[PDB]
Amino acid sequence: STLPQHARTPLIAAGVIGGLFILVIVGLTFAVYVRRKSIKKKRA
Amino acid sequence: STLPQHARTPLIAAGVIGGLFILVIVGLTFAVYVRRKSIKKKRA
Repeated sequence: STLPQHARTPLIAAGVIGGLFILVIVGLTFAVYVRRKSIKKKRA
Repeated sequence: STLPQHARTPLIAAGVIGGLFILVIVGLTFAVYVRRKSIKKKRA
């Protein structure tokens, strides 16, 4: 019915933040894990 | 600082939901995009 004190947009905010942050870790984790394999691998 | 009228746990909730949902799409999108490449490729 009524509204809280000063609820701007926490719900939605957290939503976009979670998806981004979560993706930041996973994404980087992938690019990092792979890089660990590349270490000046000579091949003639 | 304080809490709204009666908000159980929307903030945190949305957080976990976003990361999961967002991950669901991205994850599947990857497994799907790749599958599009595999079309019963015979190799003897």
